[PDB]
Amino acid sequence: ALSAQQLLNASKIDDIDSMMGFERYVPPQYNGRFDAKDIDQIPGRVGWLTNMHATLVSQEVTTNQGISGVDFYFLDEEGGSFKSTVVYDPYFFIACNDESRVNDVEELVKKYLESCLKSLQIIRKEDLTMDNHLLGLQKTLIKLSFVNSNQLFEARKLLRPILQDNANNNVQRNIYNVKVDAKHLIEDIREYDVPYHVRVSIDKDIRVGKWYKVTQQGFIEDTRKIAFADPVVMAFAIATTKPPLKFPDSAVDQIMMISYMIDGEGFLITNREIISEDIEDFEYTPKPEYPGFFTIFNENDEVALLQRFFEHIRDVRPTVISTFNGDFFDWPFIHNRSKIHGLDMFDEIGFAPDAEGEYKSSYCSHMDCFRWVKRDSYLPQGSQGLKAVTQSKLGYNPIELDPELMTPYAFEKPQHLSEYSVSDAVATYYLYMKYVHPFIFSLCTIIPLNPDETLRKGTGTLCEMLLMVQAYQHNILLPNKHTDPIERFYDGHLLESETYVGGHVESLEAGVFRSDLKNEFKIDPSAIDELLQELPEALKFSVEVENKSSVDKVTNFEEIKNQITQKLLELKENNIRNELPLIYHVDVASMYPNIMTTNRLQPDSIKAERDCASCTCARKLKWAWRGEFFPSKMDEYNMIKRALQNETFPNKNKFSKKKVLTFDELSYADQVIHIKKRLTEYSRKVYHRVKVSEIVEREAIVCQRENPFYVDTVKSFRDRRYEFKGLAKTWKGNLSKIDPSDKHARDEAKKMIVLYDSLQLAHKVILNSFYGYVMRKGSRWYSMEMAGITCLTGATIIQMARALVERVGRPLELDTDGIWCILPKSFPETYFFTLENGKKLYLSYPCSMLNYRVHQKFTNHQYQELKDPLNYIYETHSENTIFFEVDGPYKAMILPSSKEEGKGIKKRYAVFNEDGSLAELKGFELKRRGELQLIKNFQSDIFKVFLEGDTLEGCYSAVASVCNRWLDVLDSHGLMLEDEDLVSLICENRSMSKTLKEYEGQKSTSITTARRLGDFLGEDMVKDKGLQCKYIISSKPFNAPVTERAIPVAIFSADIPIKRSFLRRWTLDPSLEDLDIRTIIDWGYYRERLGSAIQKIITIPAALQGVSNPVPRVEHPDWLKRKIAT
DNA sequence: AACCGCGC
DNA sequence: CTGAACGCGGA
Ligand SMILES: Nc1ncnc2c1ncn2[C@H]1C[C@H](O)[C@@H](COP(=O)(O)OP(=O)(O)OP(=O)(O)O)O1
Ligand SMILES: [Cl-]
Ligand SMILES: [Cl-]
Ligand SMILES: [Mg+2]
Ligand SMILES: [Zn+2]
Repeated sequence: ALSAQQLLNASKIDDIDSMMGFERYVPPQYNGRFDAKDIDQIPGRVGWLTNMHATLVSQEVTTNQGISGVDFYFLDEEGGSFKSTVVYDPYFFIACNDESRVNDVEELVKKYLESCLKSLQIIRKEDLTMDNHLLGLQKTLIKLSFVNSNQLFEARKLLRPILQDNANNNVQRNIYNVKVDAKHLIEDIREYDVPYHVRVSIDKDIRVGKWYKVTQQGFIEDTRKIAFADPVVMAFAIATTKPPLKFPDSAVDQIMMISYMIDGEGFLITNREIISEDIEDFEYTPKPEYPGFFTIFNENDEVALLQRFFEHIRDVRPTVISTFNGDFFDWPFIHNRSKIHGLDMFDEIGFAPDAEGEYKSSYCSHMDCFRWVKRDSYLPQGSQGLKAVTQSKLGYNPIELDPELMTPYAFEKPQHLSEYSVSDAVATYYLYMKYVHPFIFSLCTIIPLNPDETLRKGTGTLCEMLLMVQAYQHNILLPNKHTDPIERFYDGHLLESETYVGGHVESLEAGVFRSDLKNEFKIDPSAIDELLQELPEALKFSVEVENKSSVDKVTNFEEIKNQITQKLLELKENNIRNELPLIYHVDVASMYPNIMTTNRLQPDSIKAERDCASCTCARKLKWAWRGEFFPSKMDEYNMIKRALQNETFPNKNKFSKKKVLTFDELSYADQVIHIKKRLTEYSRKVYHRVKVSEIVEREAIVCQRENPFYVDTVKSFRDRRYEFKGLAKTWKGNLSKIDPSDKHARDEAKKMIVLYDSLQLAHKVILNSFYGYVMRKGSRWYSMEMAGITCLTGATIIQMARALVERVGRPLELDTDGIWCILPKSFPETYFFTLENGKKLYLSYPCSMLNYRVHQKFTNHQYQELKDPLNYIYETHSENTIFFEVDGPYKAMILPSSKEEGKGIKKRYAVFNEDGSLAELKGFELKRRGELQLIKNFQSDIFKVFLEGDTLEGCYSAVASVCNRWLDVLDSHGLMLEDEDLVSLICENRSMSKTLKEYEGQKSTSITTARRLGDFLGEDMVKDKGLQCKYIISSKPFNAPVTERAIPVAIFSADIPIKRSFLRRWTLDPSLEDLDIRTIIDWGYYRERLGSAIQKIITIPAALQGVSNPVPRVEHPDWLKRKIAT
């Protein structure tokens, strides 16, 4: 029935595909031996696999219904392309609670599912919840196969009610009786929701990005070919008209240009109803690497521009089309204008919106670079615009044009608009080719998804897909998706939430620290004595564990060891010192993954007294659980329920004629939501607050012999990441090694650094998601304990490192697995052991001294591993892959202080390299999206000025002067400033993550700005999420809270009568005549925001370093004034 | 004082 | 259709 309609869609997709160069190839019959080694004899066709999609195909011993399979899209060795199809029966499993009667379940379902089922068979998989699975005992399952996905789904609909009824109702008849019936032996269904395209990719072991010979026997991987083929790649950007101060609307606005690149050649299509002259061919090439020669197609009108776009696409047959935010802007705009002119985009080029509203084709991936930017670039959201991505990643400054000017320029400056247009397409193309393409296509060679999907899935889902492969290949039955309990209780209280204590963070010092200014150190001599004692084993560890060598082959072991001993002896004698610091950072390499692999942590290894039989074997580890719960007691929970049972509720389901519901008729979940809300208020009143928070120390057993498929998946991804982390580092060394002796065109090395950095960090987030995965909603491998255990072990490790550094130096800031500190310049630093072959091994003593201790204290001596699987013989050993590494030493580090007494600021600092360049800027407003622009421009001026002066006081003086420049701008009420520049500086921009409707009963500057934009510029302004609310704070109304005084800066570009009516409303001043921004602004508000910044970054830290207020126009808070009396 | 949205 | 900790300024 629906079968026959899906067959019609397939057949339409087949026509699109043949038009774009993908005819279905069916390889020749070959009765011989499907053999993989003589691949070159066997009949068939070799191809680079570039895409795949589920489909439904006809026969050409079933009926008049379609067969599920997957179309795979290939590029051939000869410059052509084709597709070929694999068919496979979808399947899922039934599990039983009584093995002895598996035959009765089988007989029952053969019949119960007669209308949908293709076949059935008894199979066995490893079940990691089952006793004696480690001695080879397997779980027996019924595998149910189907002709297609529709039939699979009917099986699920027939079976779900049985499983419901089984868990839901007690059927008593003869109370004096209870040969049980078949239904109740079905305990569950398993692997029932694995998406079909994935199921095929996993079971057949096929991946996009690899080369296959297609044969009658199936796809044969060509392991000899690894280099990718070269798809035809197109990138495009559109430019549209729009009204002043509003957003483009595709119902009325028109497309004026489409710029694009195809394999490095530019095209610009122009709409001459709008663009007021024929644009000529021109070059925009921002680096020799990025050529852009553009050819022009001046079309008479909009429809022609569209027809020219589609026809060109049909001409070149791109198999990647890339955009920047094309799923949300470009594509839908193109689709809606196409429809207005009676064109069918799907018929013209095979693109349509999918169920997510995203634009997809069969034959061509839509690689929206913005998705890679948000997921994988590691850029702050403040730098995720094309402009900022272009500077960061391609290393040049693209053309910029104010959005308000694009429509007018069509008429007035059509050449300038076209230069902007083509700049977009250039940035987009090369961003795609250099960053997105290699990453996504390479990820596809290991993740069982197509490029579109691989670009867009969450990193947690990516992890899931990796783990599923590993589980499937080791024959491990997948757990079903976890579902959170609707309500949990602790000590009779309902929990609002529960979690575990995470990373450990500390602010220890504020101030300016610089390699040419001296600091006071107080060395604990008993620390030096421990170091001296450990020294022989610590250097041996460096040689043999950190460098994988043997002291045996070391020439100068004793020399190095004397040299260190002397520096330490000196520190021990003369332990009160005043000298120049070494500014170091030490940080554990991939911290949580290594804690996990060291301790053999994975969800299936967490045993709760059952049932390793028995769980030497058990490794007990601590975590810290933290609950937040209502004060109310059970008895008062029960009270609130019956008060809700007297109430009426609206039917949320819109499909139904019934719109009043009793409490009992709502689902468990919704019942609880209402309970929670009523319990919030009852608690305040009686108690008197919402949450009570409590931390409880806990313990869990981690079995050291459990099947290690999960942790092995993490180790393997970790090694994949280290390769790129290593390359990043190797290139950094070369650019300083000898390759930095100007002049050179390396340049290439710097390009390398940026690339491998991006690649090791794109790997970092997926790697770390293997940790987060165990807490994800719907995780197949859920374990709060595993996650808790990981974090507490890391907190203990990093406090141990802090306790040492603090005895020999001064730690400044600490976060999770990293410590910024200063050490005396006399502290022993870097050496190189000489090998017999003459080679040298690097030693950073600050790092090795910590790592030696980490290995004494945090090694897992209980790690087991199958040494002989046929016999199940285990071997035990000692594991530890946790290592600090060192970066630095640096020229300076500047840490801010809080406005509150005795409190620091975590997660904000600035660090500078020896060469004077900025090495790190963390957390500050400058980096964050949105934020008051004046504060960003301030911070952007001040940090580098900490490198000036010869004394600490001179350094604070140089920065005072910049503070006084900025204070003059505000004391002068902006007068010394252009009016455009003023609006720009005073503006605060904040994203609303949802739409204005969903914020009801909340207040904030964004909400008020959005509402007023709505009233003034129309409801279209606020129908979408992600609105940028740009506003200023007004002096009036006096006595109103700040959120009532956000004015959208857009109002200052409205016609004068409009502006007037609104500023009057918004300030509650009927008779206002003065409309100058300068009289509207609340200067005291801005002076207080700037004052704050000056306190945290400059004056209060100055005070803590015993420097007297270098910026007197900003007064210390009282506590600090008071502090300074004697 | 305790909460909320956004952004290692 | 990954996690927790934190800074800021808004009863
Ligand atoms: N995105 C994340 N998701 C979950 N956990 C994270 C994430 N980012 C950081 N963490 C946790 C796990 C990390 O191991 C730990 C330390 O972070 P960090 O030192 O930045 O990275 P790392 O130790 O994993 O890599 P690196 O090798 O570069 O130091 O904090
Ligand atoms: Cl971030
Ligand atoms: Cl975020
Ligand atoms: Mg780290
Ligand atoms: Zn065990």
